[PDB]
Amino acid sequence: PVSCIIQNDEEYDTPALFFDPSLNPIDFTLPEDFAPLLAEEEELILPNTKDAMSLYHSPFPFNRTKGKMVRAQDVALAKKWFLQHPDEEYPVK
Amino acid sequence: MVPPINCIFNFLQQQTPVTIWLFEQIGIRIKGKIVGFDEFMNVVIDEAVEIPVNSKGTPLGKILLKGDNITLITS
Amino acid sequence: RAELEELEEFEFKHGPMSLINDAMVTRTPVIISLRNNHKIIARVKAFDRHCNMVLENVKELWTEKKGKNVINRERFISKLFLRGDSVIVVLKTP
Amino acid sequence: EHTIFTQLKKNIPKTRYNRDYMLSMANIPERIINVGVIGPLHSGKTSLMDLLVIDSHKRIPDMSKNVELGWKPLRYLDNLKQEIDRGLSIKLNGSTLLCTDLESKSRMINFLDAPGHVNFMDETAVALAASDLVLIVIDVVEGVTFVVEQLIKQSIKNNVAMCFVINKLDRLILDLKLPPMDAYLKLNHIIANINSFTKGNVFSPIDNNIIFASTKLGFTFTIKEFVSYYYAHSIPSSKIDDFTTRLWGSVYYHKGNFRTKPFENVEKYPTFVEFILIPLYKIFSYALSMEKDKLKNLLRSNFRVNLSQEALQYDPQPFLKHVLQLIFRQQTGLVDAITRCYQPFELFDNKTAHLSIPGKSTPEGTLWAHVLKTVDYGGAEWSLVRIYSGLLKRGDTVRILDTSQSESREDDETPSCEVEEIGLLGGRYVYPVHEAHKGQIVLIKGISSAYIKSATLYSVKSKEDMKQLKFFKPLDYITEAVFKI
Amino acid sequence: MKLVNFLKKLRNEQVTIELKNGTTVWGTLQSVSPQMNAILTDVKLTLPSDNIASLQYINIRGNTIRQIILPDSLNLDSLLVD
Amino acid sequence: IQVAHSSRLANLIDYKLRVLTQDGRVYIGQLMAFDKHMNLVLNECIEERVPKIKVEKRVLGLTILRGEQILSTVVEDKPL
Amino acid sequence: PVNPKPFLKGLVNHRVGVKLKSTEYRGTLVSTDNYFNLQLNEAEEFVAGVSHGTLGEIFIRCNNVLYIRE
Amino acid sequence: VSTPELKKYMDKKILLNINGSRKVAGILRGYDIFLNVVLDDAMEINNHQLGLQTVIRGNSIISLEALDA
Amino acid sequence: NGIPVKLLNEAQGHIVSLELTTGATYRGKLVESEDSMNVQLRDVIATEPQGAVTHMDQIFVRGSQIKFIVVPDLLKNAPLFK
RNA sequence: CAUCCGGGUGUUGUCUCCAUCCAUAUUUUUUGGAACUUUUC
Ligand SMILES: Nc1nc2c(ncn2[C@@H]2O[C@H](COP(=O)(O)OP(=O)(O)OP(=O)(O)O)[C@@H](O)[C@H]2O)c(=O)[nH]1
Repeated sequence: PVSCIIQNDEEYDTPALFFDPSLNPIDFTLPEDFAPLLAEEEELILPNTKDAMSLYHSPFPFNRTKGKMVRAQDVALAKKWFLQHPDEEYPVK
Repeated sequence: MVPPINCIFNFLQQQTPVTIWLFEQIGIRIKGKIVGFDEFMNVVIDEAVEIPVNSKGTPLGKILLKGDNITLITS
Repeated sequence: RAELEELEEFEFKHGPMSLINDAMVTRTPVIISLRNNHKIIARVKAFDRHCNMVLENVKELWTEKKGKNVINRERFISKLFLRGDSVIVVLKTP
Repeated sequence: EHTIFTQLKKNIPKTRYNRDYMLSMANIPERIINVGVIGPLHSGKTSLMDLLVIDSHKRIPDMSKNVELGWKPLRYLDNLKQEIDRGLSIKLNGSTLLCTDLESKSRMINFLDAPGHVNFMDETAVALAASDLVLIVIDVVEGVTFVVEQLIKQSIKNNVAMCFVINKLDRLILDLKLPPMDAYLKLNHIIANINSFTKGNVFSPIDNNIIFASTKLGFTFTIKEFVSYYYAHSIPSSKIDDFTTRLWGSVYYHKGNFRTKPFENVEKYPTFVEFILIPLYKIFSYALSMEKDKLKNLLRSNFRVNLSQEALQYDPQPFLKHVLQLIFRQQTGLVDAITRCYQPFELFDNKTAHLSIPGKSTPEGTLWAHVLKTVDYGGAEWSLVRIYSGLLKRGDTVRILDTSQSESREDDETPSCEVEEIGLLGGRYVYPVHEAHKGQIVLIKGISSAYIKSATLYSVKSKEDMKQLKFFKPLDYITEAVFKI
Repeated sequence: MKLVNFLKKLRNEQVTIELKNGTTVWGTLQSVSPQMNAILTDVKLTLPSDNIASLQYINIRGNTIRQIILPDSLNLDSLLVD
Repeated sequence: IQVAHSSRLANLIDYKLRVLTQDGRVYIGQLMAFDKHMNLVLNECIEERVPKIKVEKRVLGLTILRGEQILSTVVEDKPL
Repeated sequence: PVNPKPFLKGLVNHRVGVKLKSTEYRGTLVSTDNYFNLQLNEAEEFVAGVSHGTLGEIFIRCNNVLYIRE
Repeated sequence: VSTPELKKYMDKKILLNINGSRKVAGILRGYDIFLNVVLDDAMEINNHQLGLQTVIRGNSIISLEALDA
Repeated sequence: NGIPVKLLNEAQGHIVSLELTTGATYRGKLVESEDSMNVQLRDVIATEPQGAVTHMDQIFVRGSQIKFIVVPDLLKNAPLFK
């Protein structure tokens, strides 16, 4: 789909929901006490929800909060490096 | 479309020969001129005349005939 | 709801449901005409919007009669609930 | 090797809704509507269909524990092995399933998934010769693009009722991270954009021409159908017609009183942002960040929803999907907005005029059906047909005519073949049926050798009708070949 | 205010009931609706000069019931309290 | 004839029901569904009428029955 | 200009007669309401134009009413 | 709450079967949520027309059977 | 909302039978129904209370004056009730 | 075609720790237009 995903990594104290610099700029009454259904809980952003929204986009292991165990040699740490491109500066070596 | 309320209003404005039929009562009819209007079918109708139906004429004064027992209007 | 009730009460006190209320307060003997030809002479106990009534010292009057015949019958009942659509005209004999 | 298909009757997924009751609906012509779904790439069309089926059927053998849970979308319509590997839709595949609107009336509906890739526009047109109304699935992020403009033009042009779906709403909150305000502006900028192309008409969430959905997390809500669950459990019965239309579009709210006033008082959010989006975000944000204590009660106290102890432990995505689907029930919002948008007396007579001679002569008087495409369902070739009159049956002998012939329009006009079998198109499977009726799209085995591409199918006992029955045109395909090998 | 409430309060009473069509109905009121729909048990239907017909359970509608003949002993004032 | 000691109509769903109406007809059948206004869905409905002598009988089938016309309902038998 | 309710209001403390769903009545109007229930004094019961009895103080229920007249 | 869908019958002559075993005819001009009918006048069923246009109350209607198809 | 109403709505299309307060049975394709049982029907026969029958095209009936409606027995099966 | 380092689920045994749903009456439902009298059978 051509991912548009956006997160800013610098200030953790920026909120979770913000309009990124990158984005293009874009007779009768009801009874009182009637309000939205979740209006009772005041803030829709939470201290964790920034991180949680970040985790929600991650490679395999992290996006899950449950799982089984693997042997220590069934974990491939350097396999992810050579599947993605080498970049450039590196010598032929 | 011409609603019933609108029609009633028009009739009232006019002041014309209105001939009302009674609900669940064949033998009798009313004949007068519409003066009043209500949210329901009820109205006041001055110079009314009770009529025995052809299976003559009878004396009658000013009357409000109640909305529930109305059937027909014409004006 | 309470406000509405209060308003209703006020209306009753003022308008055509005042007399009945007064009668109830006094608890005098009263007669009621009814859709089915039943003259209900009785003591009123309860009263509402619908003109339903709780009745004591109840004495109905009608006529069981298959034509041509002339009989006048009436029965005493101790306590009796009544429905309002039945009621045509209530009256108070002083 | 070719396809992933179910070839044994005992393994067909059992249907909760009781198929034989569906077969009863086939007789009444007004009861059924044939609706194809069209749109650009990866808008969720096939994964939209995948919602209706799993809600319809009780157990499906092709569900892995992985596609059931969340992570991988099941794709029922993408039967072909190429489409699975190619990651794409090639050939159109539908399903016939009954679903109730919000009023609880149960209608039988025939879906056709169109492939969305531009090069397959062959089968978007083959979907506009069948679909009575169409769903046009739009991405919120990608906006309404040029290939969207041409789809609505082809629909306006072909006499087909339009209903829009704005899909992939997680990609707004989760990917872009737009605040609740910035989201509603863009829901306008799209909906405001959609109307311009549609000449002499307006769509809007309130009229229920527009549906909000995210198919990955599996929810579809229409602002009517959202209120009927929750906000209609609060305020009296007489104000709902008044409320809903007071929900979308610039109206604000203070306490109990809708006031179009600039934004005055103190707080400002439009009525849509406050009563829909913000309680939508709070569903997201809490189903991720909040504890399972706090959240378990807030679903009971507000949405009247209860999470089982299994649900309390999943994973962030599979749980979020379980919260949304448990809030937004089996989908009557789509089935509703489809039902009320199709007026057959403004359309069905005009559409057949565009597909053939306008007439009309030979009223009734004949079995008259339109052969669309020759579609490959596993191990056999079928013909996908639509019936505009009469009743097909197994064993009948019917006259068939190509649309290469109908350019022209007694003996010698006659090819003839039996109609050997008639199934209902089920995605993975095909369900056998003895007869068909006006309006429903089925699959016949045994017609295929008599034509190529489009065809007309008629059976008549009258020579007068024989003169007066109208033949279909060569079907339109929105593209021309131009690329030579 | 409401006679409905009073009716509700009257529970488990063996009572006669009289209809718009005059049918006398001897039964134990197990319950009554907010709209006067009487639910009787141990019921006995008699007409006003012909033979009797008894039944176990009868749910009579509110619009039909003209007069519910109350029990012998009953404290009315108390009942009438909210 | 025997029957349970219910509180309401709703709790005795799907029981075979005798039903009287203002016109004097007697509808008999299993209550499939009730209403706010006492309208009744009856599974296998039989209208039984009495001309002014002996029971005339008509089998109807699945019937929606309006509560206005309903007088009173009685239990004819147990379930099944 | 003249609606019914205001007419009714005006006609309080004045003679009125009522027909029913039938028997004619005749008495002085005490008061009225929105529902059109009546309360009268010096009620005389015109049984088809025959004053059968003089009841006096009465209260007529609205739904049995047919028409009002002087 | 919902409007009686009589837009099919608009501007067509209808047999309004009315209370007390009576009838009315006439072309349909309008209606409301209570099913009152406004119609351009016709006879009472040998036969005799009264009025230029007529208004029938909602309660009174047994049936409104279409004369025209 | 009323389940009988729902049932009636569902029966749309099908050949329902329909008696009134008058006692004049009809039988026809149910065209349209509303919350108030304001039924329309097509291709409809019309029996008089006395006996005689009369064919007629597109009858409308107001639920107030309707007594009882017979729906076809296929609707028993599914899927309104559960 | 195999070997080898490993794996899931189920049943049983054994071992350790602990423990015996609106609220209300003026046209579509529940505030009824019901009753009385008579003929035939
Ligand atoms: N982030 C996000 N992704 C989604 C959502 N819905 C669908 N997708 C993804 O976008 C792609 C679209 O799914 P499909 O249904 O196969 O797309 P399509 O509509 O079938 O595209 P065609 O090839 O034209 O048929 C899939 O790869 C899904 O994983 C959503 O709501 N949010």
